Amino acid sequence: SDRVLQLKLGNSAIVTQEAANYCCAYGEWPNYLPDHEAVAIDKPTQPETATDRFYTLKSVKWETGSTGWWWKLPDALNNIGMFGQNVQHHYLYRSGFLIHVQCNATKFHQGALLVVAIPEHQRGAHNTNTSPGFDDIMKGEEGGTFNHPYVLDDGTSLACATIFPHQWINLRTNNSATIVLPWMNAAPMDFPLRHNQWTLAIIPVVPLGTRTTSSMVPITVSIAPMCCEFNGLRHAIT
Amino acid sequence: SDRVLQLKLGNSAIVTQEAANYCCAYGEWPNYLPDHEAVAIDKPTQPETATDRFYTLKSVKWETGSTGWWWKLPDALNNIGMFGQNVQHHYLYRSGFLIHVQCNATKFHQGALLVVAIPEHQRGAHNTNTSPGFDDIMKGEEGGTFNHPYVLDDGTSLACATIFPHQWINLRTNNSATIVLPWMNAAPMDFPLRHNQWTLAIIPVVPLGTRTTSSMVPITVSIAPMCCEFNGLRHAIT
Amino acid sequence: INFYKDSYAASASKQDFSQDPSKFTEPVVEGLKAGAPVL
Amino acid sequence: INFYKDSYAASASKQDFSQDPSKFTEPVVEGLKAGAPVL
Amino acid sequence: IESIIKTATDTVKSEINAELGVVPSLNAVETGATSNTEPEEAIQTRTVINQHGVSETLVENFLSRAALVSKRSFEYKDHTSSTARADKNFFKWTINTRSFVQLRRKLELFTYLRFDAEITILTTVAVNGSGNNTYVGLPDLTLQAMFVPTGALTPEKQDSFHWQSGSNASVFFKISDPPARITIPFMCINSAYSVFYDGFAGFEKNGLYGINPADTIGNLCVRIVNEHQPVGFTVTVRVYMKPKHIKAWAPRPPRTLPYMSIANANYKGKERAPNALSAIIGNRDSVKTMPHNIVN
Amino acid sequence: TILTTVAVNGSGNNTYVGLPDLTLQAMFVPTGALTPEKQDSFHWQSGSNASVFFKISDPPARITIPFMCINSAYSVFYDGFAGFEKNGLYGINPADTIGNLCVRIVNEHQPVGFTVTV
Amino acid sequence: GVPTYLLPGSGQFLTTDDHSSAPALPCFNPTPEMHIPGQVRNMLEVVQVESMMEINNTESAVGMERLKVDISALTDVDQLLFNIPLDIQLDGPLRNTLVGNISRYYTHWSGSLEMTFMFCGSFMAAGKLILCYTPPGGSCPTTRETAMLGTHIVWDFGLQSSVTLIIPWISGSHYRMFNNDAKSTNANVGYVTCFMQTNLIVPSESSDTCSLIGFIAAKDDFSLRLMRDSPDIGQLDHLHAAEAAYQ
Amino acid sequence: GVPTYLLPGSGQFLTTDDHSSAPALPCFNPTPEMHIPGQVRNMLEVVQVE
Amino acid sequence: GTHIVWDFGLQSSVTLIIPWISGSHYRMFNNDAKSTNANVGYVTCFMQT
Ligand SMILES: Cc1cc(-c2noc(C(F)(F)F)n2)ccc1OCCCc1cc(C(=O)N(C)C)no1
Ligand SMILES: Cc1cc(-c2noc(C(F)(F)F)n2)ccc1OCCCc1cc(C(=O)N(C)C)no1
Repeated sequence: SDRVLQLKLGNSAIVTQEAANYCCAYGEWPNYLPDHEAVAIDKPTQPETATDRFYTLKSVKWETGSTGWWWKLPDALNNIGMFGQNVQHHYLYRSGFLIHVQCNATKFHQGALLVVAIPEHQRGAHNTNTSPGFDDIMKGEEGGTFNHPYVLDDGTSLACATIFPHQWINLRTNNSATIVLPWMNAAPMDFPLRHNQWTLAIIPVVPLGTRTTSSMVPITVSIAPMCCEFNGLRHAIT
Repeated sequence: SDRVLQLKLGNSAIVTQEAANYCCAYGEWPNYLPDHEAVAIDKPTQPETATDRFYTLKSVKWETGSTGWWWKLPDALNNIGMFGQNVQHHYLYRSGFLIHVQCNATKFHQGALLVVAIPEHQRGAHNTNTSPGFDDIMKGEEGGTFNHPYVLDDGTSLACATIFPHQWINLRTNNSATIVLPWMNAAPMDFPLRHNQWTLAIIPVVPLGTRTTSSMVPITVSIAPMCCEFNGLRHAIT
Repeated sequence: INFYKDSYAASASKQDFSQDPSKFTEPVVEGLKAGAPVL
Repeated sequence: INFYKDSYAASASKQDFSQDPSKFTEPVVEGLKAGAPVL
Repeated sequence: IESIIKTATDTVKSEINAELGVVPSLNAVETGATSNTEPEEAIQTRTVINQHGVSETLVENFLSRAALVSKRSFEYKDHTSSTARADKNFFKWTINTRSFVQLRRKLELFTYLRFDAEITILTTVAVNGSGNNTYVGLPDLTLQAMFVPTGALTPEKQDSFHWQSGSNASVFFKISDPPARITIPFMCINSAYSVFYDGFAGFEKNGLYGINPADTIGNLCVRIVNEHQPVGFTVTVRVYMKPKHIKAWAPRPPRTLPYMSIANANYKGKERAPNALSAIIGNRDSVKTMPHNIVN
Repeated sequence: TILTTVAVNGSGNNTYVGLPDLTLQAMFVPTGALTPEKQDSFHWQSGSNASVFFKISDPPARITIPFMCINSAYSVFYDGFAGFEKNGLYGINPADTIGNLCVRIVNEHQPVGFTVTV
Repeated sequence: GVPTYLLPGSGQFLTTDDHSSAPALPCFNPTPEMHIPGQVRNMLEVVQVESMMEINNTESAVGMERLKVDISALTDVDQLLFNIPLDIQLDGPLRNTLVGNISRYYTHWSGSLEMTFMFCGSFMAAGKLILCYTPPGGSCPTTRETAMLGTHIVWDFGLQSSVTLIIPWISGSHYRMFNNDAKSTNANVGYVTCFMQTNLIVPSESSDTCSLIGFIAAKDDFSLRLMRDSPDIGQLDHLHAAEAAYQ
Repeated sequence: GVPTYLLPGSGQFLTTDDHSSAPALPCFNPTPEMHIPGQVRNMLEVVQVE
Repeated sequence: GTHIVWDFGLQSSVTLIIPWISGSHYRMFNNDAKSTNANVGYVTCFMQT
C-alpha cells in the first residue's frame, strides 16, 4: 500500500514497486501564485502539460569510490523541452518540482543513498579565499559531484542534512525515492538563469557492495516541474 | 499512654516501655513521590515490606570518655538486606526513615544522650585547609565518632543542635528515642552512593555515671526505611 | 512602553508558542500510525 | 513599578506573614496539652 | 499539526505489552520521517506531570540578543601627513553580519530570516602613547553616524559637505552618553533576507556568487564631529545588532569547519580533529572505547 | 550590583592627571562555555552570553539573575560528593554550580597605569 | 515637572535587554509578508529531527566513513560491537548532531532521547542485536549479561530496516548540565552499548561486512535553559575580506 | 517628552533599596517548586526553639 | 528475618509470632528434620543492648 506508487503528470507516468513513501517538503504541495502575493502585473503563461511533466536526466554510475552527485534547479532543466523554451523566452519563472530518484540492484547488493533537496545550497570552495565561479556552480543537465560530501561542500555537516526534505534509498529496502518540492524563494518569482532555489543531492553514505558477479548500477533522476508559470515575455536568451 | 510504644514495619516489630513520645521531623510523615513532583519517567520499583523494615546496626559502648557517635543515611544501610541490593542495582533511590535508639541502665545510673537527625550534615576538618576525604565521610554501617561534638564537627554549636529534629534519652526518664524522618533533599530522588540526606548523631551531653557495680552500657540503633522507591535499574555496582 | 509612531520600533515579541514539528519530523504524504509497521 | 517581562525581575516580596513554629517547637506525634503532665 | 506548546510533554504510565502485529519500536528511516517511538511504548513508564517551560528556545529569544557586528579603530588627530589608506577622523563600513562568527553561525542556522534590527553603537577613547606617551585626560567628543543607503554618496573626508545629511538618517552622540541606539526596520526588497543565496547578483557572468542583491543594506559612516586636538587619540567604535520581531524558515545544518571569508562559505578545517575536514569529531581509540569511563 | 572605582598608579609615576571614565564589560559565562583569555579576546563578542557594558561615571550597573539551580532549591550545605568517582570535591553540590563572571576594561590601555577595583 | 531619581543600572547597555528604540526611518513600509514553507518558531522543533551520530570517530575512519559502523560475522557468542558515550558537552559521537549542536547553545537540559539505527546490509543478510542503555553509577558494561540488566531493545533485522532505542529521562534532578566534568553527578547520563544477540549471517554472494547508521533525536519532552555562547565556533583573527568592508 | 528633575539621592546605591531590575536571562524558566519539609518564613520561629 | 525487639519493663512478657510461612498447605511430622515438607526454620535470641 505504501511500497507501490504511480506518478502521472502530463504525458508522462512512472511506476515503482519498491517505494517507502514519498516526502512533501515541509508538508507543502506546489501551487500557482495567488493574487494577494503576485508582483508582476502582466498575465502569466501557464503551459500546464507542456512543461509539468517528467524529464529524465542522464544516468550516473554508482561506483565504489563515488562521493555523490548533485543537480541544481531550475538550472538542470533550463535547456530541456518546452520548460527550457519557456525559461529562455521569459524573464521570470515560478514552479515546484516532483523528484523521483531510481536505483535498483539485487538482494545480494547493499548500499544506502541519502536523497536530500537542499534549499539555497550555496556552495563553498575548498582551501581558498576565492568564491566559486560561474562554471563551478552552473553545470546544467549533467550536474556535478561532491568534492567533500562529509561537509556538504559548504563547511556544514552531512550528518545534519536530514533537517532538509529527504528520503533514503536503502538497497535492501527500496529502489526509489520521491520528493515533492514547493516553490522555495524569498521572492514570488525569480530569474531562472541566475538563481537556483533547490539542489538535489544524492550521497552514498553506505558504499555499494556485493560478492556476486558485478554489474553496472546506475542512478537515474526524473524531475517534473509542477505549476509552472512564466512572466515577462521577450526574445530567447538562453 | 505516651511511655509505651510498639512499631511494626514489614516482618519487624519493636516495643519499648520507657518512651517519652516520638518526633516527626518538621511535623511530616514519609510518603511516596507524587506524580506532580516526579522527574524520572521509568516505572519505579516499590519493594514495600522487603525494604521497609527495621535494620539493627552494631551496638556501641557508652564509656566515660565517649565523645559521641554518628551514622550517615543511606550510607549506613547501603549494604544491608534487600535495601542494600536495591540501592546497588538502581541509580536512583528515595525513602524516609524511622529511627529507634535504645539505651537502658539502672535507676542508680545517670546520663543524658542527645539524639538528633541532622539534614545535610556536611562535616569539616579540624586545624587544616584540606576538605574531609571520602574515607572520612563514608563509614557505612559502623558509622563514626565525633572529634569535637562541642561544635558538631562542623564549626557550629552543639548547644543549638536542638533546632534539628531530636529527642533525648535521659536515663532517669526514658530508655529509647524515636524519630520519623521524611525525604529531605533538594531533588525528588538521589544517587544513594554519593549523597547522604540525613545524619544521626548521638552525643552524651551528660556523661554516664553510677556508684553501683559497673556494667557494659550499650547504645543500639535500629533504622527502618519507609516508602522506599528505586529508579534506573541496571547491573549491581555497590 | 512604546511611544514611537512606527510599529517596528517596539520591543521584542516572545509570545509566539505555536509549533508544528511535523513539518520536519514527518513530511510524508501518508501519515504513520503508532505501533503499525511503517513499511 | 515593574515594566520588565520576566516575573523574577520584580522587587522583593515582604508580605508573607504565615508562620508555623510548631514544626520546630512541637514536632511530636502526640500533641501536648496545657497544664497536664507531659509524661 | 500546528499547536500551542508552552511546556514539555507529560508522560503517561504504561503496562506490559505483548501484541501480535504491533511493533512501535521498529521504524523505516528510508521514508525520511523521524522515528515516532514513544517512551511509553519502549519501556514501562510512570505518570509524570512535566512543568518544564520551553520559552527560552523560542526563535525570538534564541536570536534576539545584541551581538558585535563591527569594530573599527581609527586615529583622531591632525591627518595632514596621513596615508590614503588611513581613516582620517572618520570611517565607512559596508554593513554585513558575516564578520563575527558567533552571530554569523546562529544566523546561518536558517535559510530565510525576517527581522528588524536594533543597533547600538559603543565608543571608547584612549590617549596615543607613540612618542607622546603622556596622559592628559579623555575628551568627551561628539560623533556622527550616518546611514548611507544604496546609490547615495558616501563622505570622503571628516569635513565633507555630505555630512549635512539633508535626508540621510544621522545620529549625533557623545562618548560620555550611554551608547547610541536606533532601530532599523526590515528593509529587504523581498519578504525575507536570504541568509544563503545559491545564485549570482548580476545579469552577466562576473557577478558575485552567494550574495543576494535584494539584501544589500548600504554603508554606515562614522566621524568625529570635533576638529582635531593638538594631541592624537585612538577612537574605537563598536556596533552591536539585535534582531527582533523575527520570523525564520528552513533550518540548516550548523557550520562545523572554521569560517574563512565573509564573502563565501569557503572551508579548510583545522589541521586535526576536532573540526577537521576529514574528522569533525575528536578521535577515540576504537568504537568499543569509553573515553570517560567511570571506574570505582 | 557592580561598583567600580579607579585610582592613578603612584609607583614611580607618582603624578596625578585625573581619573578616566572607562567602559567596562561584565560577561556571564555559564557552565561549559569558554572564558576569555585576554582583554581583546574574540570571546567578548558575546553572541549569546549576557553582557552588560557600563561606565565608571554611571551609577553602579545592576541586573537580576534568576534562580538557576537544577534543583528546586540551592543546597547551602551538601553532605555528598560531586562525582561518580571517589576523588570529587566534598561539600559542594554540583547542582548549584553557577559559572564565571568575566570583567574587562573595554578601553585600550592609556600611556599611564591605573588600578581598577571592582 | 515630574520629580525623579536614577536607579543603579541606569545608562548601562545590557545585551539581553528588551526595550523599544527610536525608528531610524520614519514611515518606512516593510515589504509585505509572503508565505514561505518551513517556518520554525521554537528551536526544540529542530532537535526533534533525527541526525546521524559519528559513532566511528577513530583515526582509521575518514570523511563519511565515520558515520557508519561496520559489523561482521563472529565466531564467538555475545560479543560487544560498539558503545556510544552519552556526553553532549564533551567531543563525542553526539556532538555534531541537530540535538547536540542546538543544545550546546544552552547549559541545562532535560527529557528523553531516542537512538534509531538503520541496518544497511543486503536483503539476504540476517541477524539480531541487543541495544542497551545503562544508567550511570558504574563502568560501561563490557559483557552482554551485564548490559542486558539495563534498559534495552532486542533488534531483529527484517523488512523494517530500523529500530529505536529510547533513552528515557532517568535523573535525580530536574535538569542536567553541559559541564566539562563528564563524571559529575549533574552531567553523566550513562552509556549505550550494542552486543550481538545471535550473529550476522549472510550467504556467500552477499557482502560479509554490513554497516549500520545511527541516528539520534530528542523527544517532545526535551527542554533547554540558560543560553550560552556555543564552544563549537570561534575566531582568532578577522576573516578574509572583512577589512575590505571598510575600504 | 515628559519634563523631569532629579531629586537628591538620585544615582545612589542603597544596600537596603527595593526595586525591580533588568532580567539578565530573558525567558528563563526556573526549576518547578517542590515541597520541602521545615520551611521557615519568620526568624522569630527559630528563636522560639529551646 | 521476622523478629521482635523486647524491652524489659512493667509488662514482664513479650510474644514472638511464628507466622505460618509455608509453600504447602500443611507440613509433616516426619523424622527427616531437613525435609522441605517438615523444616520450619529457627528461632534465635540475641542481646539487643
Ligand atoms: C548595523 C546597521 C547600522 C545602521 C545604522 N547605524 O547608524 C545609523 C544612523 F545613521 F541612522 F544613525 N544607521 C543601519 C543598519 C544596520 O544594519 C541593518 C541590519 C539588517 C540585516 C540584513 C541581514 C541579512 O542579509 N541576513 C539576515 C541574511 N542581516 O541583517
Ligand atoms: C554574582 C553573580 C553575578 C552575575 C553576573 N554579573 O554580570 C552578569 C552579566 F554578564 F550578565 F552582566 N551576570 C551572575 C550571577 C551571579 O551569582 C548568582 C547567585 C546565585 C546563588 C547560588 C547560591 C548557592 O549556592 N546557595 C545559596 C547555597 N548562592 O547564590
